[PDB]
Amino acid sequence: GRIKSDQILETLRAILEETDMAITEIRKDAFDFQREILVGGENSRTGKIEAEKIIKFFEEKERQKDALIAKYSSKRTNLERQILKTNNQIQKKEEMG
Amino acid sequence: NKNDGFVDRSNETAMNEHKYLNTLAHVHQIRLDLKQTQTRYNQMSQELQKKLEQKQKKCNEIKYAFLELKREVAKKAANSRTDKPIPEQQINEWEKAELQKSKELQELRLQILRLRNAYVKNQKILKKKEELAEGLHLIDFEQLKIENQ
Repeated sequence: GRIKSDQILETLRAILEETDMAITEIRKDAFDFQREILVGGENSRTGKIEAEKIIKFFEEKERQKDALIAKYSSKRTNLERQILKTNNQIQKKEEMG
Repeated sequence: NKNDGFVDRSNETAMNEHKYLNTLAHVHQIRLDLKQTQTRYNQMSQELQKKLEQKQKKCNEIKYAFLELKREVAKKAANSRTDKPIPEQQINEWEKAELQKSKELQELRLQILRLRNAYVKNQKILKKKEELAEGLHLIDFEQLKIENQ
C-alpha cells in the first residue's frame, strides 16, 4: 500500500510539473504569436490580417519546436547512455554487497 | 488442517504466550499503522490531484484565450495582394501541426523530467552504497579509520 500510494504521488507530482511547464510554454507561444500577428501580421491596405504571414509564422514555430524536439532527442540519447552505465554500476554494486 | 500438515510441533521449545501476545499486539499496531499510513497517503494524493486540477484548468483557460486570439487573427488573415483570407484547410493544417508539436514536446518534457529524477536518485544510490560490506558497514571502517589515525 505504501509503495502504490507513493508511486501515485510521484505520478501526480510529475503531472503537476509538466502541466506547469505546458502553461509556461503555451503562454510564451501566446506572447510570441500576439506580437507577430496582431502587431505585424495584419494587412494594412485592406484592413484584414495577412494569410501568408500567418503561414510563415506557423511553419517557423513548428520548425523551432521540432528543433526543440531534436535537442530533446539528443539529450535523451545522452541520458540513455548515462542510465545504462548507472544501471550497470548499481547492479555490480548490489552484486558485490 | 486442510492446507498445512496435520502434524503438530508440540515437541519444540515452549514458546511463551507472552511472546504470542507480543506478536498479537505487534499485529494490531502494524494494522493501525497501515491505516494511518494510507490516511496520509490519500491526503497527499488528493492534495496533489486538486493542485493538478487547478493548474490544468489555468493552463486550459490561458490556452483557449491564446487560441481564440489566434483564430481571430487567422480569419483576419487575408493575402495582401489577393486579399483572400487563409484557406480554412490551411488554417486547420497549421492548427493540427502546432498542436501535435506542442503535445510531442510536452511528453518529451514529461520523459525528460522523470528520467532526470531517476538520474538524481541513481547518483544518490551510488553515493549511498558507501557501506563497507556484509555486515558491519560503517562502524567497521570507523574503528578501522581509528587505526589509520
